[PDB]
Amino acid sequence: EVETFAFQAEIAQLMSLIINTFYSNKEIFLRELISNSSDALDKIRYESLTDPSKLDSGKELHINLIPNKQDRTLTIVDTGIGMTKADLINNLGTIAKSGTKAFMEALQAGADISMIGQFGVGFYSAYLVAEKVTVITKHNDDEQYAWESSAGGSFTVRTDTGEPMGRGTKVILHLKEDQTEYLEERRIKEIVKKHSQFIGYPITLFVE
Ligand SMILES: Cc1ccc(Sc2cc(C(=O)N3Cc4ccccc4C3)ccc2O)cc1C
Repeated sequence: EVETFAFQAEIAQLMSLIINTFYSNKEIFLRELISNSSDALDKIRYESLTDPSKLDSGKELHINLIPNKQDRTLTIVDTGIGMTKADLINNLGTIAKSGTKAFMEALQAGADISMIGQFGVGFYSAYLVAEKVTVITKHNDDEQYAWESSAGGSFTVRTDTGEPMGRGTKVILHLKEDQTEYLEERRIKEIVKKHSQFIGYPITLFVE
């Protein structure tokens, strides 16, 4: 059973701006998603210090980048704390509202789209390169969920019956047809070294 939700108006406006504005420096999406993975990994590691059983769902803390040219997907997998249903359908949108308004106002003051992560809404930079984003996520003591959106003001959430993840988040970027450079080994490596050089978890770039 699939539930369909409306983005809050401010977040829909942000996604439209990301999709419609001319902006050539699209590669920043990868830094923003890796940063989110790193923050999620930080949090499970921190919480496991007072409750070690939180690592029963998996002790390894890492980030994997997986291109698939046949499916035209770039997938980013981490074993961080994951997201609850409440995060997905209600609570993260509430935090995104204030960040979006601030980011909007910064853009009119002369800020650049690459600063999106300073306003806590860097995830939506995925829409610089993806026509559809599918997010599989598993938080301890909650179900595995699949979040999905092709923008247009709505997203879906369902309980996911695919391959169990144990714990963490998997962001599946269905790339636009003119954005397949982000499937190339040399290009991904270039971007990670330039923008994500000091991330404190092993990042593995899969090849095909
Ligand atoms: C709603 C939403 C928000 C971010 C993303 S992208 C995204 C989210 C996560 C995740 O599970 N997090 C992020 C974070 C930072 C701090 C603390 C805890 C947690 C949990 C990890 C990697 C990502 O690339 C996707 C969606 C669907």
